[PDB]
Amino acid sequence: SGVFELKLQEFVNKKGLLGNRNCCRGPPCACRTFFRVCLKHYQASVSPEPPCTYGSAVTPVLGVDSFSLPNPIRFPFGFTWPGTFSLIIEALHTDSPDLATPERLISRLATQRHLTVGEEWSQDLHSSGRTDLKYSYRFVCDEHYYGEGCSVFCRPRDDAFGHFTCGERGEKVCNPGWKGPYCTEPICLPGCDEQHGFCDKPGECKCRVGWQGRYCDECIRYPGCLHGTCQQPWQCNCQEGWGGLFCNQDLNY
Repeated sequence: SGVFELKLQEFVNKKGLLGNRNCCRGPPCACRTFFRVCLKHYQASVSPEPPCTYGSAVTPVLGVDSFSLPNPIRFPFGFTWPGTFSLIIEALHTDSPDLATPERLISRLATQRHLTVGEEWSQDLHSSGRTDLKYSYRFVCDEHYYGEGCSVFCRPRDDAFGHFTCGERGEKVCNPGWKGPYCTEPICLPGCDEQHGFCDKPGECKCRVGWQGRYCDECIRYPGCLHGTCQQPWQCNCQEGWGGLFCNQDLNY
């Protein structure tokens, strides 16, 4: 379906000579900083607690104190992107390579967000209290997947089952000459009769029983009909100065 990409930029641990005693387990010291990210469904009040539904992630130590980065984090998303989600990202200090979050920690970000799909990166800055996180995120459809939720699968196909290319939002764009929901129906020749005509291929206009002509709107007279015309098929109605079934009977000489 799609992938939620989140890349991390500038974090700026606002720590003066004041003590951030999470660091220095055993005086200003280096705070080995790694992150934990949780994607959850939309919540009216975002809870940091981790039954994270859209999924979690724990990163290695990305840096000491305050730092910046040049890459992104990939969250595989295997169904329709809701567009609305709750993002929770925590910055944490540890002393070991361990990882996996008490307080050790540094700070917490928790917010509700609306994200439209597409390749355009959404920029944001969480600057508050004692921390300054800069970050970009987006949602990119997997290939052959389109639509506002990356839920529309499409592959260009010209064969027995169907004839179409893939549209912008993933809709089936029928190739010239074809129509219908699955682009399986051939377009009849412009002018072809609806009732007395059918089409097995995207150019012709085939006539049914009792009808003839280019557009199949011309009936067939009774076999042997000379001077006369049909209204409905197999009719032979004599015109001026003729009679009989064949209309060959002349009333002149």
